[PDB]
Amino acid sequence: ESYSIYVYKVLKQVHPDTGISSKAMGIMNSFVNDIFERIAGEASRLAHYNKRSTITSREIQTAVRLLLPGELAKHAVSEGTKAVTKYTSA
Amino acid sequence: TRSSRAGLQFPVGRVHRLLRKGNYSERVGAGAPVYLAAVLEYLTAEILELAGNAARDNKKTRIIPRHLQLAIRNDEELNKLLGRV
Amino acid sequence: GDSESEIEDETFNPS
Ligand SMILES: [Cl-]
Repeated sequence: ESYSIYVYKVLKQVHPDTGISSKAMGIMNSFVNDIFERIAGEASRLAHYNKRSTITSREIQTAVRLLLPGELAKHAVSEGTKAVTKYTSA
Repeated sequence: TRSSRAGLQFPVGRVHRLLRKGNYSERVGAGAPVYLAAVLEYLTAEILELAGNAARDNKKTRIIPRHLQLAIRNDEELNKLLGRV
Repeated sequence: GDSESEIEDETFNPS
């Protein structure tokens, strides 16, 4: 239904002793959904610009580099590429 | 499980389902939801890190909305990313 | 003075 439990699991890694209120968890869910929609929409247009019928990790990466500022873009690219490399190793 | 193979906590299967259901393209490559789930997880961590720091500076034991607001506004990059949400 | 905050906005409980 939402990302709350996964947000909580990430919270337990970054700040194990810190809780989160129900209202703040609602805001976090709003941020994740908004970022999801922004990247997927941009990857959709890029695949259209490239005359490709499929959204691949190439379009996700390009959307990420163009939508996020500065250091966030660099680290998000590092994290996405690491996940894909682990995933395809398996 | 897809998320475990990618080393992620975020649900790759659901991100895949949401990419397919949203009529973003005709097809979705297997790597696309992995990459995207990884980016969402990282962005979540960065927000919680700074909101968590604000709660601790506030001598508080949990993150509340005011801590998220503080974290976004006082971080140039998160403010650029989310300041319009 | 934190169960007062809990009344206003309850803590997210994963279980
Ligand atoms: Cl792919």
